[PDB]
Amino acid sequence: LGFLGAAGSTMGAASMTLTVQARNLLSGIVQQQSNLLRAPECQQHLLKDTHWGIKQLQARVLAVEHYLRDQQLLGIWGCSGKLICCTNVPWNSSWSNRNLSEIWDNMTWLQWDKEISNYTQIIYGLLEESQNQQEKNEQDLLELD
Amino acid sequence: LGFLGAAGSTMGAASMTLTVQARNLLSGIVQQQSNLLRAPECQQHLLKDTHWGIKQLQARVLAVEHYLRDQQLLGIWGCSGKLICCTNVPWNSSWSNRNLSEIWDNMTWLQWDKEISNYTQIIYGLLEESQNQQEKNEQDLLELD
Amino acid sequence: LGFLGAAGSTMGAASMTLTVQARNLLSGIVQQQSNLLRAPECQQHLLKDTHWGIKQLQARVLAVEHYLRDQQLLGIWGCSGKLICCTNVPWNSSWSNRNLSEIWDNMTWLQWDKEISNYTQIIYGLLEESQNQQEKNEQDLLELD
Amino acid sequence: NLWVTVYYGVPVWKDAETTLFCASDHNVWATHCCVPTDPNPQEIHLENVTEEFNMWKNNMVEQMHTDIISLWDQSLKPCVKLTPLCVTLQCTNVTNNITDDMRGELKNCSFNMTTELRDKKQKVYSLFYRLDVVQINNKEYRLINCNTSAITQACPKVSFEPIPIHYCAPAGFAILKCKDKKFNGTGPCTNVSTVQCTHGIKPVVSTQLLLNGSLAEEEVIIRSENITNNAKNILVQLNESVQINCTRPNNNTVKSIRIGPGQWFYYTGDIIGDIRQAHCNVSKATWNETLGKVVKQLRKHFGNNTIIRFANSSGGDLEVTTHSFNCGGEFFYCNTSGLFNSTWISSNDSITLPCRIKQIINMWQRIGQAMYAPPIQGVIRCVSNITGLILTRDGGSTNSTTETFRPGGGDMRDNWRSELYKYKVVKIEPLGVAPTRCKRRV
Amino acid sequence: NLWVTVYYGVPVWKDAETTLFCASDHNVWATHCCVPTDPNPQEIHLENVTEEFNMWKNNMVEQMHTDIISLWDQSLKPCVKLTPLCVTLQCTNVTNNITDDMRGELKNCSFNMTTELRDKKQKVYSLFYRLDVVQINNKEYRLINCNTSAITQACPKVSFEPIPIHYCAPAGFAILKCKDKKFNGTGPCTNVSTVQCTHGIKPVVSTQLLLNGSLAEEEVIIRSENITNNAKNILVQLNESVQINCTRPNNNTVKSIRIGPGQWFYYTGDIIGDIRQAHCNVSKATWNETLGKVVKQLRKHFGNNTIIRFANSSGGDLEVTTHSFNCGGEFFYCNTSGLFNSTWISSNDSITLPCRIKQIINMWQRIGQAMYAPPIQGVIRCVSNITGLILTRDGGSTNSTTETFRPGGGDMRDNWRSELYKYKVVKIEPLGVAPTRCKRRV
Amino acid sequence: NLWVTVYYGVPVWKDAETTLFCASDHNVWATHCCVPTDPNPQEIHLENVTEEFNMWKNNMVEQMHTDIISLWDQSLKPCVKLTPLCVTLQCTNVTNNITDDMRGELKNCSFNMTTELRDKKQKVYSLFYRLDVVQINNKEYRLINCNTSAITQACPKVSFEPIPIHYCAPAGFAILKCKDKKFNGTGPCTNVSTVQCTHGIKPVVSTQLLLNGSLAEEEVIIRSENITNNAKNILVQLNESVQINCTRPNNNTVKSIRIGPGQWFYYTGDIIGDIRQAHCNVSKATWNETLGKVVKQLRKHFGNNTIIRFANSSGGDLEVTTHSFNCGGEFFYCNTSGLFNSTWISSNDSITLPCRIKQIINMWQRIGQAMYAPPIQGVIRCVSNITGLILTRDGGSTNSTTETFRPGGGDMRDNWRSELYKYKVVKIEPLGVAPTRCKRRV
Ligand SMILES: *[C@@H]1O[C@H](CO)[C@@H](O[C@@H]2O[C@H](CO)[C@@H](O[C@@H]3O[C@H](CO[C@H]4O[C@H](CO)[C@@H](O)[C@H](O)[C@@H]4O)[C@@H](O)[C@H](O[C@H]4O[C@H](CO)[C@@H](O)[C@H](O)[C@@H]4O)[C@@H]3O)[C@H](O)[C@H]2NC(C)=O)[C@H](O)[C@H]1NC(C)=O
Ligand SMILES: *[C@@H]1O[C@H](CO)[C@@H](O[C@@H]2O[C@H](CO)[C@@H](O[C@@H]3O[C@H](CO[C@H]4O[C@H](CO)[C@@H](O)[C@H](O)[C@@H]4O)[C@@H](O)[C@H](O[C@H]4O[C@H](CO)[C@@H](O)[C@H](O)[C@@H]4O)[C@@H]3O)[C@H](O)[C@H]2NC(C)=O)[C@H](O)[C@H]1NC(C)=O
Ligand SMILES: *[C@@H]1O[C@H](CO)[C@@H](O[C@@H]2O[C@H](CO)[C@@H](O[C@@H]3O[C@H](CO[C@H]4O[C@H](CO)[C@@H](O)[C@H](O)[C@@H]4O)[C@@H](O)[C@H](O[C@H]4O[C@H](CO)[C@@H](O)[C@H](O)[C@@H]4O)[C@@H]3O)[C@H](O)[C@H]2NC(C)=O)[C@H](O)[C@H]1NC(C)=O
Ligand SMILES: *[C@@H]1O[C@H](CO)[C@@H](O[C@@H]2O[C@H](CO)[C@@H](O)[C@H](O)[C@H]2NC(C)=O)[C@H](O)[C@H]1NC(C)=O
Ligand SMILES: *[C@@H]1O[C@H](CO)[C@@H](O[C@@H]2O[C@H](CO)[C@@H](O)[C@H](O)[C@H]2NC(C)=O)[C@H](O)[C@H]1NC(C)=O
Ligand SMILES: *[C@@H]1O[C@H](CO)[C@@H](O[C@@H]2O[C@H](CO)[C@@H](O)[C@H](O)[C@H]2NC(C)=O)[C@H](O)[C@H]1NC(C)=O
Ligand SMILES: *[C@@H]1O[C@H](CO)[C@@H](O)[C@H](O)[C@H]1NC(C)=O
Repeated sequence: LGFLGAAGSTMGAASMTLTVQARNLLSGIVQQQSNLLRAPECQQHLLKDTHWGIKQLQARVLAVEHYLRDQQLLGIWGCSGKLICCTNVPWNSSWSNRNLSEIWDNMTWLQWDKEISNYTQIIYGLLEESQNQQEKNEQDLLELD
Repeated sequence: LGFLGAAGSTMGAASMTLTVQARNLLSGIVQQQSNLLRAPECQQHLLKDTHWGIKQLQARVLAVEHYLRDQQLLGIWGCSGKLICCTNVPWNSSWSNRNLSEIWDNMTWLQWDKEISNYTQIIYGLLEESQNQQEKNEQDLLELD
Repeated sequence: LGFLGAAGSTMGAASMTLTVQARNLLSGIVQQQSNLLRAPECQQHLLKDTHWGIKQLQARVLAVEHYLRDQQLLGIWGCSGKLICCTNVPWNSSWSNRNLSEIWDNMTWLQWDKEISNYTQIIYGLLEESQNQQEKNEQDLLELD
Repeated sequence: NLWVTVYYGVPVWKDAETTLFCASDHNVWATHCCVPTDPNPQEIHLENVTEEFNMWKNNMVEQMHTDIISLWDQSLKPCVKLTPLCVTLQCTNVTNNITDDMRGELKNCSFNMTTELRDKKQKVYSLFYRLDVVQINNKEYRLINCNTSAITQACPKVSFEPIPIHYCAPAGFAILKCKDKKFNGTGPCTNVSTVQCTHGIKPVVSTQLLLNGSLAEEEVIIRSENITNNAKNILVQLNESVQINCTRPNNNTVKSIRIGPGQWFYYTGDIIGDIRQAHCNVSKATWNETLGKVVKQLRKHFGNNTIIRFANSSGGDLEVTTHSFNCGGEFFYCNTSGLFNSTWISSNDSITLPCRIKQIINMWQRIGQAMYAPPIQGVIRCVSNITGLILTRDGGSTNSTTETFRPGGGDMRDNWRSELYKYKVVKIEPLGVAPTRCKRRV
Repeated sequence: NLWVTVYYGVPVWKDAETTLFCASDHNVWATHCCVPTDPNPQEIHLENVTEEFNMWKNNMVEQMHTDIISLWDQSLKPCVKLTPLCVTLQCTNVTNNITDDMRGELKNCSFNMTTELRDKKQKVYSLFYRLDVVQINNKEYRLINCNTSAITQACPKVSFEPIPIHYCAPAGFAILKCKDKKFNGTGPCTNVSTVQCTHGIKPVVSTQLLLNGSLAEEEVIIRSENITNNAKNILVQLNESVQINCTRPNNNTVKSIRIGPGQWFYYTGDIIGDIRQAHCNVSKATWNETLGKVVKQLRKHFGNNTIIRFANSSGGDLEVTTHSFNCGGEFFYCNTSGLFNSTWISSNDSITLPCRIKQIINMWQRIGQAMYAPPIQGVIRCVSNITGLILTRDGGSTNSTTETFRPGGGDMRDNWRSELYKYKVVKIEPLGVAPTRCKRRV
Repeated sequence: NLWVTVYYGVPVWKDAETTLFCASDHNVWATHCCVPTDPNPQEIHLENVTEEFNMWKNNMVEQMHTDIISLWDQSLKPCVKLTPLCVTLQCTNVTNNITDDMRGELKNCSFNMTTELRDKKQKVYSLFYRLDVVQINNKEYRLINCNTSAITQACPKVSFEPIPIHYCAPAGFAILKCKDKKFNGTGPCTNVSTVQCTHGIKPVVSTQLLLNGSLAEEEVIIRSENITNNAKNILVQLNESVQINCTRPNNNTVKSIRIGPGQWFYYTGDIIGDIRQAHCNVSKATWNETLGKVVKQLRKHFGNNTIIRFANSSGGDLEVTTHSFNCGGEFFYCNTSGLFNSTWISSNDSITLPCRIKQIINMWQRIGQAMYAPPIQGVIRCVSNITGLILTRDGGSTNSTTETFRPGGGDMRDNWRSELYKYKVVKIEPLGVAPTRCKRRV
């Protein structure tokens, strides 16, 4: 489907393009810079026009910070090596009481994100605590071997 | 306890706040930038006062480099997905001959870091070598299957 | 052998220095900055000469982006926690029909990279697709438990 | 019993504003937008995606009116200042072969300007347009900018001619393009594609008519923030186009003097042939058909038993009351009363619009700066397209049905707002959760 | 047998220096410190944490005295230069209703300054304070800065009034705040909290007395790098406060002239009412009690069978020998000999301190630059708090016990060092190892 | 059946260009290259590595000729402009004790320059070298730069003396150094080490002879882009060295005047002793042996039954036809015809080369700028090493075998190209794949 070609597809269908969007931020950053570095008087403009040059550095530093933010959250939750991760936190009917068959068949990710937007912060906090407890349990199991 | 609220707590107690400090560098970077981006004449100051603007880029690039430095060390040691990791390197009595029950009960992390400060570089080198040997062993075991 | 001391060694021999080159980009970035930060009038030059200062920020942001590019590729392929990773993609004789005993004994990495240079993009695409399929299969196996 | 599952690479959007970068296929735009465009532009059509667009809140417009300003200021920075020529001028009228209308329009001024050496001055004679010279009190005069700002000469070889400009999202962002031919600038759009770079936009600057823009695909479209509020402008996009021929008929012998150490000043010098008025030519029939189309579309918002009247500007500064236009580097101020003098109710025969020329321009409305547009040797002719209008509803709660519109405009953002209306900047945030039947092993 | 275990997220600190950013609740400070402060400031008390603080090595002071300089230089950059007014002045004395003390203090100078046009000059009459004008050899004079630096007029609408400033750690850093009420600036502190931003500090600049600072919580505190070394300053923080009333009694009719193309110059013009001396008023009783408290605390370091004498400055430039103060934008140089003339041994009755006014200031002690402080229309009055003193022990190995102190100071860093003493910048390095009983599976 | 295996940390290279940073052990180079060098330089010898080097495409040269320009422009930025001294000069000849050759070389010029006050001028007398002063039409003259560029005085205390400069790769990059003593600048090199920083290079600027460079290890090396193309330069590196003694024998009494408000101007003022010609001394025997070595190495490329002739420059501007050299801050233009007047076929007796001095320099060949080199008090002597030559083959398809070479050069990049030839910048890309017998578990 291509980048975001799955945006209107159902949540289920969209799982097959996770690699397309996930890789886009850094391959995007790098390809844009590779074209800038061809220097058709760009290296000269980039460095001479210091106002413009810092606007570009500002954009790139910010893009990197967002990449890292999300990767760190996945790290804290024990999810960093995968695009799809299960956890040890049960789903709350108070976040959404919609049927599972509706979520993965009759609705898109944009719609879903709006539906549970106000629970993002709590879900993330629960994931962080659960993962820390699990890592401690594993360390203790090794001590007991 | 909150960020660094565990600083005077014992090493053992402090293990339960590892997620609090670990997540703080990038959530810190991002929240500060989110406030700067409200642009109450900040975007204009940030880009017009080029001297000030590069001081801010310098601070952010450096904060990112330190984050990555530590993540790469954990990667090299086979520890990147966790806050707590065991390795295959024995503890040397020459680094510290203190009892385990003292280390995890009667002392804080600040005190400990001072106690073994001069062994940081050697411990890290040992961890890097041990991990490389282990990865080679696994590759060979697959070849033999 | 030291950094790149393995460059002329065989591909097999070179596997034992993977930690030497892999760690060099960020330890390199950090050590150079630690010397710049000694500020023997460098902090003053770095910030006053805004032209020079942005050339340095440009170099550092780019070095970070390349680090992250490669780490993300390893992430997408399920290879991020290791220096050596096996996958689920068979080798094509159309990429190289050279004997395995030649590849790991009578040839260096520089020579090899030239030999298969034109297949880099296809190999990477195959790795990305294979990994996504594998992650979906694992998720379904958990659902079925 | 459902479990939380985390997904990364999720196709989810949030509205955002970012520092879009420029790309383009001794011009300033070409120098600035050094980054090449896609050799093969691509778009991804998004099936089953409905998004709201809001032209009036489009932050792409605000960024365009921030970088265009910067580009002009940087382009004029490494140029000769003409502050040494803010001196008392001795002026008489130009009486050489003057047609009517032009009598008193040009003045022959002389002055003592600096030269290569600080010990010498040079007497210079140059013609000036009346708009640039004011009496101090034949008579003593000063340049119009002498009591408010430093004057800088634009560099004579630098081209400010608009070229297509493409705005491109930085990585992590995407641009959503609305393909709905009926889109009025505000609300949901159901035919949306994702692009990396926008359609090229020409950074044309004008005040009453919108020149060299895009055309509406099917019909004339009336776009506004509100209908009722007479404090808001109406941007009218035409489907067909009206050709306008702008000419400055006078011939010129441009001369130069060193003002200082490698610093050259250019001046009008004399004029060849008769002294004649600059004009802009609009075909009458084409204009009447175009205006009639606009009127019918206005009826859709005001009623179709109404009277629609057009009138000229109510007054104010030249920069607003006339139609400002950049022709070959010369600055035109065209009188449009001949186009808007009409009432509609339920050989070629062209319209000739007189036009003034001004060399000292308070460009972008900054009181502290002014630029001097050097004169151009020879006769100047431009042919351009009227692609839209900026109308102001005069208002008044008369309930007479005689709605009146004027060519007010005068804003500088409206010119791009009418082109960038199809685009929105969206930030991609590919991380989220959903319930599944899978629990991780622990 | 113990094994190495790696931990990330470890609460471990290292001392560091970083580029702290500013935040704050047509002022320059408000413009620069655009970043908002916490709407709900928070601190984390750290139980069982002992850290050493060192006020004298506090790099936060050094950063504050780097950014304040930058802010003044940027603020004065887009302003009118007064270099066209470094001309020979023709000066006579002001003899209109002059009280004593002021005789010869003001001079009536006239000069030919530039105007909008380069061909015309304007004769101007303006009063100047003696300190700004020097004789060349009634008589010919030049401005004091004419043989050393370019003079720039500060912009008349720009406010340099101090507002609270908060310094904030960038992510990855934290600020440790000392809550120990007895802390003398150096050594271990056992009541430490972590904050993101500091207490607001007012960037007040003065030379002998420290104005509008924080007060000591319980007692007057004598803080110094050393006691013995008489080359070091003593920063005295008071617990109570002394109010000082500063007034320039002369009325002013400030006038302006265009110096150039949109460039305005402001000058004193004439004076209304009598010509009178500026004064600073300190209540005598309050001052004597305050000084007595300082004396008792000094006895704790020098002996309590001693004689403590105060004396005025030993000499040197006006900027050091007097107490410099910024009042409403005017620059005061107050004579403090009336405050420090005393010896202590084992209606309102105020103290009136005469004060000079100077318009050309070699601000921040850079020999190559000077600023012109435009005059303020009307009568100026400021009420401010003396929160501390900078004393210099005179020294001398006499063993007479007659320690003598003077209001020396004159440094610019001391003013903030006395406020930022409670803070330290620490870098967080959350990675480390410790032994455990767990071995990883291999 | 083989499987794909991914490796990270792979020692693989790609050619690249990056922004190398400077490091070095009131000098400008010392100020700019603030970063310290390795206290213990290290290199890693790479066994079994063969790489191609290409001196003529070395992007390190291009970066060096970008930063050196920047450094000069920044260094001269905060200095006094001498535009107030582009005035009509009244000049007569210096007739005081003039030796021959020097008759008419120096002129005694007087002028009215500005002073601290805008109302006063100062009559100044100063000697100038003929090359800096041109007649306008005793007689009226102007400075050579008055009709093309602003003149800026270099700051008198700033040292531009070359110091060793080390270029260092930024992290992610490495520099490959060629150790092959026979390397001719192009093609494969089999004795390669990796370094972080280069050998120090002295940023010496000259036009015909290359001064204070590296020496060839075993023999004189002739390096060129091509042999046949006579449009290309030949860079000749010597193994031994030729000492050249450069002296300006005149004594000087340098004086200064304030040109403006803290702005000082330095001028030659008078001359003590006889007026004599500057000279450069090259030992004849050493030069003849050196040239003979060059001739034998040229025979290897042109034939060894040939005639090799040397001749002086064909003509053009002083900056190309003579050998430019910076001696103590003074600018020398030496006549080398005495060195290149010879044909080779199959007490001390030195060669004295006359030399001109020029104070206004169009440095780095930018038409819009010029610098004034302030005079140096006293007698100037420099001793330097000739480490190489830039020769131009004259060409011509005569087939006479009489190849002719001239000291042409004149390029500024060649001076560093001859030093940086041993280095290449390589990007490290440590990610790749290879087949193995291992399949991951799935
Ligand atoms: C709406 O769009 C139209 C079409 O682009 C604009 O009208 C054009 O304006 C440009 C800029 O003035 C014109 O380009 C100029 O043409 C001059 C005439 O040369 C004629 O002959 C050559 C022969 O090859 C033709 O190529 C050319 O088109 C003309 O027919 C040239 O003398 C100019 O050159 C000078 O200016 C350029 C500026 O970049 C410099 O680079 C040159 O060195 C030189 O100094 C220039 O090429 C163009 O001809 C116009 N087109 C039409 C219709 O005639 C309108 O201006 C635009 N609307 C608005 C609001 O501006
Ligand atoms: C220690 O702290 C004290 C208290 O802040 C400082 O004294 C204050 O100084 C400021 C700056 O001069 C004074 O503010 C000014 O007051 C002038 C008088 O107006 C009076 O009436 C209004 C009516 O609402 C009151 O709000 C005001 O407080 C006064 O009572 C105004 O005319 C000034 O306005 C002008 O200057 C400002 C500068 O930002 C401009 O923005 C305005 O446009 C205008 O040009 C100004 O508001 C304040 O009044 C003083 N307080 C006291 C006690 O009277 C001391 O100066 C400080 N110590 C040191 C070292 O400076
Ligand atoms: C090839 O390399 C040679 C060797 O470096 C260069 O020749 C040298 O040039 C420098 C710069 O002019 C000379 O250094 C200067 O020497 C002057 C003479 O002082 C003599 O006595 C002192 C006593 O200690 C010696 O140290 C010194 O070497 C001399 O013997 C000084 O007066 C100069 O000081 C002034 O200039 C410096 C510039 O940085 C300022 O910092 C000082 O404050 C002061 O103003 C200076 O030290 C050096 O002596 C020369 N060496 C030789 C051989 O005599 C060649 O120039 C170079 N080739 C090219 C192309 O330039
Ligand atoms: C957009 O929505 C339509 C339905 O309105 C989707 O159409 C389905 O496509 C699949 C695959 O070809 C068919 O098996 C279904 O029968 C179609 N649905 C219906 C109701 O006919 C379309 O796939 C969606 N687009 C995207 C990108 O997800
Ligand atoms: C600071 O140190 C004190 C001891 O000096 C710690 O107090 C202990 O708190 C736990 C939990 O309430 C009690 O069970 C112990 O009995 C207390 N110790 C003693 C000796 O009474 C306190 O927890 C430490 N603070 C932090 C943040 O770690
Ligand atoms: C460079 O190539 C040589 C061979 O040309 C390598 O030499 C081998 O070294 C090993 C270890 O000492 C010996 O066991 C082999 O017998 C040697 N080979 C031969 C043919 O004698 C050398 O190791 C290579 N260098 C690097 C860094 O890989
Ligand atoms: C030109 O003539 C008009 C009258 O038509 C007069 O008002 C104006 O002042 C004259 N201008 C000059 C410069 O003489």
